[PDB]
Amino acid sequence: YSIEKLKKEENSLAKDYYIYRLLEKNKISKKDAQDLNSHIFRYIGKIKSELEKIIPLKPYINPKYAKCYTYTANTILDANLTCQSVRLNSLVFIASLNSKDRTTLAQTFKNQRPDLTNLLLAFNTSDPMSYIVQKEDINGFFKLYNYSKKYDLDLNTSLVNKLPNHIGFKDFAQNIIIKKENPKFRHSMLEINPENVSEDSAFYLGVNALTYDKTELAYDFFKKAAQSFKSQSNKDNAIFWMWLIKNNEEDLKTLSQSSSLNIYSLYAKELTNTPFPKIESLNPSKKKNNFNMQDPFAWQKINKQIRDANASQLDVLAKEFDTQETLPIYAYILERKNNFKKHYFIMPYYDNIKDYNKTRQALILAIARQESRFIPTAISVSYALGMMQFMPFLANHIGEKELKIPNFDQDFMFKPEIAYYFGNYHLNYLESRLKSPLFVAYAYNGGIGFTNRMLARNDMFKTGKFEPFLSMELVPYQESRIYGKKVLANYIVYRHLLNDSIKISDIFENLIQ
Ligand SMILES: CC(=O)N[C@H]1[C@H](Oc2ccc([N+](=O)[O-])cc2)O[C@H](CO)[C@@H](O[C@@H]2O[C@H](CO)[C@@H](O)[C@H](O)[C@H]2NC(C)=O)[C@@H]1O
Repeated sequence: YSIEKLKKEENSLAKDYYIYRLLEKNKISKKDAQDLNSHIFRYIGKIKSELEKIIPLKPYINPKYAKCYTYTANTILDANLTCQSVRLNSLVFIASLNSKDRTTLAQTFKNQRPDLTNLLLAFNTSDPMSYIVQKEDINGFFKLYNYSKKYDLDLNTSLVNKLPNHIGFKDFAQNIIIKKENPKFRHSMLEINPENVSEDSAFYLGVNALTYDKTELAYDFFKKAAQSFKSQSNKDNAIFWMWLIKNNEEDLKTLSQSSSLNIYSLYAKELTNTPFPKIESLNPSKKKNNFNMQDPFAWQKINKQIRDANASQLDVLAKEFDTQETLPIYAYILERKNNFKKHYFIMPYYDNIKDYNKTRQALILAIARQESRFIPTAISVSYALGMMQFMPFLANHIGEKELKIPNFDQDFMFKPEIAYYFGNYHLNYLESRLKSPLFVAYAYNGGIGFTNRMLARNDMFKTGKFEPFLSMELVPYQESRIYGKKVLANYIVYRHLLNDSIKISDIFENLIQ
């Protein structure tokens, strides 16, 4: 498709993908590129940097403050007061000033903007963080953290219990706990009252407490997380930790009876001799409809409809897509419809995998459910493609260099036979080196380099009181941490559906090296 034809489609990730393909092949002229940011659904990452090699963006500085941006650190004392305060939003600008001018400006702003006064006078010391911490200036603290992660200091009980009220807190807590940085910040966050935190923050503070073997504080944080989490899946994760720490059998019972299917509820069910959860059986009698499952633009449009449909319209759409050809769309609608409460684990295009052994079938299906929900023309915000969500680079390496498919194009990843074939091929490479389906999942999503580096550490997936569960909470990329948990559940389930059951307890035993 030419640019003129793309311009006629609605804005979507598929349209972006195809504009991106033109850009990377140098087929977009400077003239085509004029009206073009208005044609881009999500102007972020590679499509933006590529478009900006043809047409840089001047923007942006707001017309009201333009004069403020004609001053430098050497002339900021000649700027009016508004201009001074605007430029002092930047800590780099503050760091750049000389100390005499930080004193002058600190006094200028003492009454009206003591937040600026504190940062100015902080930067006249050899440790701005320590100055800010002594004032208990909370906004100042997060501005400094964002300017530099390298500041690290012990924080008293009063100060740390103020940090959770700021929007920055959640990312701050997660970042330092998962990356094992800022040891003094980390230790200090043991004294946060569980009453002052909730949800993810409370959960991460529970993980923090375990790293210091404060099992009682950890319980209290996880319990607060369990009570406040919005998602049943996250709640189950929190209850699991409550159980593992204190072993109250009401916690395990509550976890075993969860309506969310996840590794924690699965494991609880196995520990209590509770039956495997019920899996819906979708078998439409109708064989096809009008819909093109190979048209990525048609998927973008129907997906927008489904995500915007009221309860009543989802019923109309469920009926229309209740065919064998559109089974992945049927199941997507039903999963959307029933409030994430019935369990849908379909096996589409099964002919292409029925010859692999059943364990391999289940790993493939497990990956595809998380990657795409089996939508053949699925496209990610990073333009990973098809049911198995291959990055174009790897798709081209396998397709052209390794398998020498004649006239290979990366869009072949939109074909189920290709998606499953390449997925099998890549999963053999990963599994040969990693063994565990959990490790394979991490490597599939985040790369084998990152996975090998995690497994080479002394403190990850080794022996320990709370292993391997603790390690699974400390996987350094969030996306991959979540992905692995999800794919592993899927794997258990599909192994069960294929009459190739395994106990999730055996999977967990094999994670400890
Ligand atoms: C919270 C959660 O798990 N969300 C997932 C979502 O889950 C549901 C979807 C619909 C319904 N529904 O209809 O109710 C219910 C749940 O499915 C997406 C696939 O469609 C997953 O996207 C994929 O994420 C991968 C990393 O995990 C990434 O490698 C893939 O490139 C990416 N694929 C796409 C097309 O961008 C989401 O993460």
